[PDB]
Amino acid sequence: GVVAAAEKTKQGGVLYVGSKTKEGVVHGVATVAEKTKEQVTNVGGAVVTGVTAVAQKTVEGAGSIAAATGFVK
Amino acid sequence: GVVAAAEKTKQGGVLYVGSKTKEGVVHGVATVAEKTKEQVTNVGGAVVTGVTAVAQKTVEGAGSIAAATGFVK
Amino acid sequence: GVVAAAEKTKQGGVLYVGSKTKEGVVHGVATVAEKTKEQVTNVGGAVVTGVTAVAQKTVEGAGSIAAATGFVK
Amino acid sequence: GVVAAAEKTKQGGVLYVGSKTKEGVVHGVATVAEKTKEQVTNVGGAVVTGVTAVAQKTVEGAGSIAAATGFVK
Amino acid sequence: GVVAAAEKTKQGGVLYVGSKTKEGVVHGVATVAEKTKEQVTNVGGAVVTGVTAVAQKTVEGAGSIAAATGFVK
Amino acid sequence: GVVAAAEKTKQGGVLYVGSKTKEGVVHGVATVAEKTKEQVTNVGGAVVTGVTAVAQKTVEGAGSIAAATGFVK
Amino acid sequence: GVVAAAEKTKQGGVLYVGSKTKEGVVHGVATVAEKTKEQVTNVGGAVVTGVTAVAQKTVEGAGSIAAATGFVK
Amino acid sequence: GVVAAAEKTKQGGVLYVGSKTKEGVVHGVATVAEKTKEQVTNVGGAVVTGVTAVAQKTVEGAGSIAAATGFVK
Amino acid sequence: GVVAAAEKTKQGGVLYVGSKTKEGVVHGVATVAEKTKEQVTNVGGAVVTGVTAVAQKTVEGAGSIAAATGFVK
Amino acid sequence: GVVAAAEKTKQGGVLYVGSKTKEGVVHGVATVAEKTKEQVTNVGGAVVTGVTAVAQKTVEGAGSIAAATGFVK
Amino acid sequence: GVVAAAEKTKQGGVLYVGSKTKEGVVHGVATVAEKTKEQVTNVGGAVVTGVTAVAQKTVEGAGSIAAATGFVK
Amino acid sequence: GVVAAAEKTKQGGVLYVGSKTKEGVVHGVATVAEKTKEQVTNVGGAVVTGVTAVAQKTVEGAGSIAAATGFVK
Repeated sequence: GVVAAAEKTKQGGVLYVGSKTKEGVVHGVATVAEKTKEQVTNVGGAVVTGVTAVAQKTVEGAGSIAAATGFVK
Repeated sequence: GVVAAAEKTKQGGVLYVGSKTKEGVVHGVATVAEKTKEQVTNVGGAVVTGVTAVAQKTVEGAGSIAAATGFVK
Repeated sequence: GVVAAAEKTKQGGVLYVGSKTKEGVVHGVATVAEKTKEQVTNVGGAVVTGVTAVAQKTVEGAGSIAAATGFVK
Repeated sequence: GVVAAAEKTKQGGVLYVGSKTKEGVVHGVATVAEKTKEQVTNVGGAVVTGVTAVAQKTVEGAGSIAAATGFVK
Repeated sequence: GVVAAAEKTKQGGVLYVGSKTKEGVVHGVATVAEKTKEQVTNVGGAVVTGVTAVAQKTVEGAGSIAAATGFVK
Repeated sequence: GVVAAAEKTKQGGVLYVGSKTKEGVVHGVATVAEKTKEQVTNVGGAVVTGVTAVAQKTVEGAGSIAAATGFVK
Repeated sequence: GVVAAAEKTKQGGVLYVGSKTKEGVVHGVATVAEKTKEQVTNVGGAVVTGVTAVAQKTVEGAGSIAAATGFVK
Repeated sequence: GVVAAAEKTKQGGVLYVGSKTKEGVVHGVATVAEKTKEQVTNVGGAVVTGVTAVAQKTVEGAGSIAAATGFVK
Repeated sequence: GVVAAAEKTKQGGVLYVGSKTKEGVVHGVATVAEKTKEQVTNVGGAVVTGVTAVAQKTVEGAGSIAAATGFVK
Repeated sequence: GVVAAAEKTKQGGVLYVGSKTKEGVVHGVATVAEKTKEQVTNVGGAVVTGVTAVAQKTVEGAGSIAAATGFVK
Repeated sequence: GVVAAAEKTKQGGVLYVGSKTKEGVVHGVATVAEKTKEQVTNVGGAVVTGVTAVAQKTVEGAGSIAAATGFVK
Repeated sequence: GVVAAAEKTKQGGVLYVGSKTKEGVVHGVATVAEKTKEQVTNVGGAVVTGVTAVAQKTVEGAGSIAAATGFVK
């Protein structure tokens, strides 16, 4: 029994990034496996991958994740 | 039994990014596997992948993910 | 039994990106597998993939994902 | 038993992107597999793939995804 | 029995980053395994991976994660 | 029985980073294993990985993680 | 007084080149100048310019070059 | 007074090159100048310029170059 | 008074090169100058410029160069 | 008075090179100057410039160079 | 008075080089000067410049160089 | 009065080099000067410059160099 819920209610900066680079290799949420059974990936928020990665005010409300795996019984 | 719910109710910046690069290789939510049974990917939020990746005020309301996997019984 | 629901109710910036690059290779939500049974991909939010990837105010209401996989019994 | 629902009710920016590049290869939601049984892809939100990918105010209401896979019994 | 909940209610900076680099290799949430059974990755907050990674005011409300794995009985 | 909850309610800087480098290799939350059973990764907060990694005012509200693993009985 | 002379009298190999490349820029006998008076180029032999440049038994007889420049008196 | 002469009289190999490269920039006999008077280039032999440059038995007879420059008197 | 002469008279190998590279910049007989009077370049022999440069049995007979420059008197 | 002469008379190997590299910058006979009068370059022999530079049995006969410069009187 | 002469008369190896490198910068016969009068470069022999530089049996006969510079009188 | 002469008359090895390196900077016959009058460079023999520099049986006959500089009188 997997349940989830969320509720958001609303009754209503000179950021500078300078990047100079060469030969960038970036892996973000790599999951490397061999001879498994189950692989689960739940993303309820920001995943910002780059060579330049800027996030501003991104994840600002009511997140919920519910996971259940296996249960051989 | 997998249930989910969400509710959003509304009763109603000189950001600068400069990027100079060469030869960019970016993997974001890579999931590499061999000889599995089940692979699940739930994205309820931002996945921003790039060489330049900018996210502003992205995920701002009422997210919900419910996953159940396996259950051999 | 897989159920989901969502409800949104409404009773109603000098962002600059400069990119100079060469030879960009970007993989976003790659899922590489071999000899599996089941592969599920649910996208209820933003997936922004690029060499330049800009997201502004993207995912701002009432998301819901419900997944169930397997159940051999 | 797979059910879903959604309800949206409404009782009613000098963004700049400059891109200069060469030889861009971009894969967005690639799912590579071999010798499987089932492959499911549900997109209820934005999938923005490019060399330049800009998303503004995209996914702003009442999303719902319900998936069930397998069930050998 | 896996349950989760979250509630957010609202009744309502000269940051400078200069980066000069060469040959950057970055792995963020790598999980390398062999001959397993189960792999679970729940992201309810920020995962910012880059060569330059800037996060400002990112995760500012009502996060909840509930996970259960195994249960051979 | 795994439960979680969170509630956020709101009734309402000349930072400088200069980086010059060469050949940066960064691993953030690497988890390397062999011949396991279960691998769980719950991220409810910031994971900022880079060669330059700046976080400002990131995780400022109502986090909750509940995990249960094993239970052979 | 510029004189030249030449006389040739005749009283009568598993070479392998493999080249694999990308983005080749080759300048051979470039002579870049500004605000000059005189520019002389005498070629009495081989000038072999390429990305792959193979010369075999090329310049095998009786070369002569005589040059005189200037002489303001 | 510039004189030259040459006389050739004739009274009559598993070489392997393997090249794999990327982004080759080659300048051979570059002569860069500014605000000069005289520029002389005499080539009586091999000039082999390339990314792969192979010369075999090239310059095998009777070369002669005679140059005189200036002589303001 | 510039004179030259040459005379050639004739009364009549498992070389292996393997090159694997990336980003090669090669300058051979560069002569960089500013505010000069005279520039002379006499080539009576091999000039082999490349990323891979192989010369075999190249300059095998009777070379002669005679140069005179200046002579303001 | 500049004279030269040469005379050649003829009365008639498992070399292995393996190169693996990256980012090669090679200058061979660079002559950098500013505010000069005279620049002379006489090449009567081998000039082999490369990232891989192999010369075998190259300069095997009768070389002669005669140069005179200046002579203001 | 500059004279030169040469005479060659003819009355008629498991060398292994293995190189593995990265970021090679090589200057061979660099001559850097400022505010001069005269610059002379006579090459009558081998100049082998590289990252890998192999010379075998190169300069084996009858070399002669005669230079005279200055002579203000 | 500058004279030179040379005469060559002919009346007729498991060498192993293994190099593994990183970041090599090599200057061979550098001549750095400022506010001079005369610069002379005579090469009648081998100049082998590299990161790996192998010379075998190179300079084996009849070399001669004669230089005269200055002579203000």
